[PDB]
Amino acid sequence: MRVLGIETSCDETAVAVLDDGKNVVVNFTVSRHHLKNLPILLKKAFEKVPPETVDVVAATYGPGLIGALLVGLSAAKGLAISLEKPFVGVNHVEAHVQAVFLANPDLKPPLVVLMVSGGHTQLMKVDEDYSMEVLGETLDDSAGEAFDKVARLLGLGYPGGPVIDRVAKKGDPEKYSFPRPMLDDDSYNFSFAGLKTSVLYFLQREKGYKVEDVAASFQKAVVDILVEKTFRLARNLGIRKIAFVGGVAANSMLREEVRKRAERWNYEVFFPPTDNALMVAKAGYEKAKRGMFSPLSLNADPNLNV
Amino acid sequence: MRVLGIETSCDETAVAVLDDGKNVVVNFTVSQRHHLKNLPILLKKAFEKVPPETVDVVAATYGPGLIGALLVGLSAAKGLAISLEKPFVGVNHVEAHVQAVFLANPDLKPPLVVLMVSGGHTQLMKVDEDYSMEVLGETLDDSAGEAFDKVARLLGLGYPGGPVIDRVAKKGDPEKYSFPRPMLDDDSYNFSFAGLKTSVLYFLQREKGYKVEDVAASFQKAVVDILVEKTFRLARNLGIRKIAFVGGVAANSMLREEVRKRAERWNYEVFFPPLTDNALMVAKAGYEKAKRGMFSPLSLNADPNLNV
Amino acid sequence: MNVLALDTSQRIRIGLRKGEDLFEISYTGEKKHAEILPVVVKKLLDELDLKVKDLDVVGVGIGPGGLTGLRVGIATVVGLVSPYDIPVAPLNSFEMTAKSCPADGVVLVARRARKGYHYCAVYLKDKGLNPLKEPSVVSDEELEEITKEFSPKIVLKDDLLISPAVLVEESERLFREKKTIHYYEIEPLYLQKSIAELNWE
Amino acid sequence: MNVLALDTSQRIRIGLRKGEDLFEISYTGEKKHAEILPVVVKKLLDELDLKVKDLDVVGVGIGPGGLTGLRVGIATVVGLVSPYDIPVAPLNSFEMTAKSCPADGVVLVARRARKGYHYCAVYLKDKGLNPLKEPSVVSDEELEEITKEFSPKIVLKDDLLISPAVLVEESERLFREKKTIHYYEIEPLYLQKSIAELNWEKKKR
Amino acid sequence: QKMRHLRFENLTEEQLKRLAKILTENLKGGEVVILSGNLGAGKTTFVKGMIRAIGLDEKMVKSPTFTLMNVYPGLKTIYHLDLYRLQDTDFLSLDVEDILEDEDGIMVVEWGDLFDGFWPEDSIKVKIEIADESHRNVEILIPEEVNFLVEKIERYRKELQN
Amino acid sequence: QKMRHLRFENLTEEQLKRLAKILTENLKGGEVVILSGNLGAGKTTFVKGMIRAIGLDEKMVKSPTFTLMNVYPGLKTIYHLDLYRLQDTDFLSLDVEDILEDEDGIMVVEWGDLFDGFWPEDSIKVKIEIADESHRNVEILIPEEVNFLVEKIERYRKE
Ligand SMILES: Nc1ncnc2c1ncn2[C@@H]1O[C@H](COP(=O)(O)CP(=O)(O)OP(=O)(O)O)[C@@H](O)[C@H]1O
Ligand SMILES: Nc1ncnc2c1ncn2[C@@H]1O[C@H](COP(=O)(O)CP(=O)(O)OP(=O)(O)O)[C@@H](O)[C@H]1O
Ligand SMILES: Nc1ncnc2c1ncn2[C@@H]1O[C@H](COP(=O)(O)CP(=O)(O)OP(=O)(O)O)[C@@H](O)[C@H]1O
Ligand SMILES: Nc1ncnc2c1ncn2[C@@H]1O[C@H](COP(=O)(O)CP(=O)(O)OP(=O)(O)O)[C@@H](O)[C@H]1O
Ligand SMILES: [Mg+2]
Ligand SMILES: [Mg+2]
Repeated sequence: MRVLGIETSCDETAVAVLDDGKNVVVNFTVSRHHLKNLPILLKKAFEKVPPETVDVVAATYGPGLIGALLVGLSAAKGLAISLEKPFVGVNHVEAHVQAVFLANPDLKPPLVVLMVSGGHTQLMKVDEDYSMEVLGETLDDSAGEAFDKVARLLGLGYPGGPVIDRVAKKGDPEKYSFPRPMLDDDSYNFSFAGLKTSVLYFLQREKGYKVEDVAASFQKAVVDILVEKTFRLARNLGIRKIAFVGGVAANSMLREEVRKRAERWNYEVFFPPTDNALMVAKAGYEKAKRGMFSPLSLNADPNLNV
Repeated sequence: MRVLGIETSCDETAVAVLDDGKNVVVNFTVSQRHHLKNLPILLKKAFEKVPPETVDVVAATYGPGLIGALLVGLSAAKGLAISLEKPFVGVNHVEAHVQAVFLANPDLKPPLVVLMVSGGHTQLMKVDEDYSMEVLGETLDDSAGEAFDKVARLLGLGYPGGPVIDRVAKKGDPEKYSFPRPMLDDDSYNFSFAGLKTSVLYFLQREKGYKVEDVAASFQKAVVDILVEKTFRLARNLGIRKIAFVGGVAANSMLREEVRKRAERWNYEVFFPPLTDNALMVAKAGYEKAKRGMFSPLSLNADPNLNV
Repeated sequence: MNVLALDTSQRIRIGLRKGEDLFEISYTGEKKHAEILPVVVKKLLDELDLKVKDLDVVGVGIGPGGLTGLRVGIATVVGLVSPYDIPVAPLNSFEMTAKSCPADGVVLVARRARKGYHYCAVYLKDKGLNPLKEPSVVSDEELEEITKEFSPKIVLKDDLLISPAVLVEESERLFREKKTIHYYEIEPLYLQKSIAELNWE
Repeated sequence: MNVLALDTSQRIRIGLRKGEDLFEISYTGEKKHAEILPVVVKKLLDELDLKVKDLDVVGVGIGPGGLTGLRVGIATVVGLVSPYDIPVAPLNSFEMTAKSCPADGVVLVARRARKGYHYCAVYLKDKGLNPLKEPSVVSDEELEEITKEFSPKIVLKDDLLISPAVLVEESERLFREKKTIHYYEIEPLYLQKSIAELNWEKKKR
Repeated sequence: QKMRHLRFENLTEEQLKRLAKILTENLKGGEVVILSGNLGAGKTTFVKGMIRAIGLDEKMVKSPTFTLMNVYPGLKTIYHLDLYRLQDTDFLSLDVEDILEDEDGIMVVEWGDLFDGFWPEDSIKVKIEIADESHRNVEILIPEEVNFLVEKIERYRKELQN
Repeated sequence: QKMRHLRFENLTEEQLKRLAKILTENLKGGEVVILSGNLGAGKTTFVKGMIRAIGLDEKMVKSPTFTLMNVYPGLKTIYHLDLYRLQDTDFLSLDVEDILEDEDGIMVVEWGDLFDGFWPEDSIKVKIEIADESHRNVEILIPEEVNFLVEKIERYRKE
């Protein structure tokens, strides 16, 4: 099942052809302006692969930018029409989650997952039937956002997260005790805007401090509020398999603190090792074999979740 | 199977509703000219008595006839199909005439020969055992009806020509004068009449103190000869002893006699109609096609020269 | 509301409005009216999922046009609405043509007839058209006279262009203003008949 | 020959010519372009029994208009013709608006932009389309100056009319005159670029 | 009502048909041909020779006395009318007028002379008269279409010795 | 033209929200609201207050730092921009330009003090400064709206 995947949700424009969900026959990437780039990429694709061979066309229908998404979505439906093959509109967040089961072949369906990135911070349950709902959600800023903006405040380079990671290694966490904004609540939600400003106030007040000490204490604040809410939910839902997806999942402090908690309480924790063009095709293929195709009347929604 | 039938092929406009067989629920005619003006009125009066939601099939003549006149019934029928969400049947008018032979006599054997003689139609057709039919004989010139009308004119006799010539020939002497039988003794079952018509014209141009009664009868006999020969010849060469007559000129007493005389000799069943109901004829033909589940597409155009 | 409008004066123009959705379809080809009008009406009604009985009003072009075109048209509508007695909105085809033009002002509508005769009308299109000259037959020379008298801004000659959207609006308007008719009251514009009489005189 | 032409600069406008048959479709409704354009193109092609590979050229409106509309438009065409590299006929939206009007003479086409600004061109339609002023962004005042200067017969503003039949004719014309391009060559008319640059100069003055 | 007359005398059936062909194959389209002539003058027979020029069979030419109008769809469209039975003028007013708007379809009207006023002024009149039992006379009235006159006079040479 | 400045000293969080409500419920369609403020100033929490006027939950207002644009479809549509992470100007040129065509929807722009040239001259400017740990100062510039500044000074006078 040769599935053609189009990606115009991310900054890179991408077109991928995948056989049976596991074989890259062709993967083209721009390396932004989707409408200018995509036609070039489709050219290059159709020069190498014969059009007749494509079985299903797939593209992201959200979340993302209304304008960025339409180019891929619109193109895919046209391809679908011209090829006379079915079309699959993929949910980007859903696709990310499914890649956990892709990385780990031997993984039980009932799972809890933390998505912590810039502009994405949520807790979601994966059912046995592989359906999923968002249970926890940030009300203010994302965790990644907090990393980036606090790094700025601290006078540290981009990117916020890895820089704060590295400098915090030389610092003492719990030297200073910043607030954990939503911790000890009857909700699984998150807040980070409060934390961010608290750092700023300390930077305005205090004078003698080490940057290493502030960073590590801010990090440990975040990593506390992530770990608690993640394990609390896993507990109240009786799941002991828990997965960490997203950019800030990279954080060595979080990784350590999760591992510690997952040795005491006997839990399996899964982390990532992303490719964009393929991930669309792979999700497409997966839906194609369940015979679940998208209508041609499908609009893009930029705030797609769950 | 309530089948609504519309007729706008020529002259009088007509609508009828029919059930499974001959179960006339409603039959309206204009006769009691201008199709587009008339048809809505009739459809109104029909839906006043019959609930519209009851009709199962809609059928109308798609030819032959006048392109303009046909289009009115054809188009309206398709619209009725579309609004009622029921199938549509476009009927052949000649096939409808033939069908009504089997309607007029319920116990009639399928394998049948039929002469159709009217103004604007003169043919011989074979009906098969499965009721399919082809035209085997056909006029190349004028119809027998035309010959009758135009010759009656030449004699200065009121319309229509057939009845007049019929009546006046009863007092006249057939084969007083001997006009040609144009197509007789051919290999073919085809007819010509234009040669006969002009012949009469020449005789009247080479005038005498002839009786009109004589000319009429002598012309009539000429026609009834060529009609009898080719009809019986076929029925023979096809091995059918059931033969039916349809059309206006089928009312000709001279033809009736001469057919009956020749069909006493050979044990042959001859069927004439009675000395009409054009709406029902369409409905019947529709129902018939409906039963075999042969329905007409909505892209169906009217062709004036429909036959067979 | 739900409106079906159609004019068959020249080409096949069909407008259909179902609530918030307005579709326009036109055809120009070799295929005759009878073989193409019903086919489209059927599919368009299927696609918008609406039975004829769900229609509020049906507009039909009756105004000066090709006889066999108008006949196919009016008949079609008669068939559609007869089972339900749906309000019919008679549309003047020449008026629909003028109203279909974007620009405003003095507009001449002129279609060819047999051997140097014309169907002709001219209007003023400020907000809605006001008729300067009522539709009637004219000679080749009488048209030219009418042309220079009125000095028209827009001249719609031979290839008359009707937007089905216009047809829908007009129907809606005619329904509102209680000027709709039954299907058994339709009177076409038979402008052709005159030509014979005017030649003699 | 077989031609599909579409413009989504405002409303959805589709012309389709199959040999001797021309079909036009327009859509005005609350549904978004992305919800309706592919659905119709699919249905029309099915009904006429026409594979896309059977098309001889595909016209696409590119000219000044709504960004979302033009994007759904262009991208749809990119998808349709990419598997078969079908010649693309780029269609200036305004020019199609002008040509869509019956009358001849001096024509002004205008479309509102950011408040206090307008997209604007003026053409002479007398014999063919002769460009008097090329499409560009103008201030509310500068439009009135242009109107006065050119004294136009026809004014087309805000609610434009595009005849799908005109879209086809032009594609055929462009095909004849060897003026079609590849799907990877399309360059839209983004007039929304100019407007930001003019605001700066006149905001300072 | 005087225009260019082309007299022919003692034409056999096939000579008359061949003339019909030579007239019609030289028509441009959208012209009316009025056939005058008494009963059995040879009008329908002339339309038999007219159909040769639209590459159809003569067999499908039949008197439209009852059918009112026959339409022969060939290399052109021939509208064969027969106004012998006509009683309602409206048919001319509506149905026949509509057809006259067609620019490239030939119309030939058996017994056209009955409604003399109705026809276009530029109509081709064809009068037929019965010379004898097997021979007929034809005259063709053509106004200003000097093109066709050339081709028709050429026929004269083929009839020179008859 | 020169806007009437309306200063506000030491507002609480809820007072700041209430102001945002007052402003936005009181404007008509097609207005641009430039939010100036440094990190930690209630730029985004102002928009919380704003969404109250379009009868939506505050909960759905979230930082667009990464999402770039949030649209809240309510009694009026709010376009919430955050130019913090903008890399490509063409988003302003094309996408944002296309929104400014909307004649009955509100646009509020976090960090709209960047690219001064772009915004329409009659834009509503809103500046927020940190007073203390729980108080903020805001000065609102509004150009020549007889009805607007009157309704705003009412709450200024309601101190
Ligand atoms: N090692 C690390 N430790 C902590 N934070 C890290 C990190 N590596 C990256 N991050 C943070 O993760 C964020 C970027 O995450 P990515 O998932 O790579 C893109 P994103 O913008 O978050 O995607 P999204 O749109 O799906 O949310 C930044 O805020 C960055 O500072
Ligand atoms: N007694 C009679 N003898 C001879 N011919 C007669 C006749 N009565 C009627 N006719 C002829 O019958 C013809 C009229 O037939 P009708 O039945 O009235 C309609 P039609 O011509 O049969 O139509 P159709 O062939 O389209 O079905 C005329 O040609 C008339 O001369
Ligand atoms: N020289 C000749 N040219 C044409 N027809 C001739 C002829 N000599 C004899 N005929 C015969 O004369 C007859 C011509 O009659 P038709 O043309 O069929 C009827 P019509 O003349 O059209 O008048 P109608 O309207 O009364 O039917 C045929 O039988 C034909 O064979
Ligand atoms: N008077 C006040 N007004 C607004 N927020 C106040 C406040 N006093 C305290 N706060 C707190 O300050 C924080 C404001 O966070 P945000 O609204 O995210 C600032 P922002 O300017 O939008 O951030 P950004 O610069 O990262 O875009 C909240 O945690 C809020 O509770
Ligand atoms: Mg004859
Ligand atoms: Mg913010």
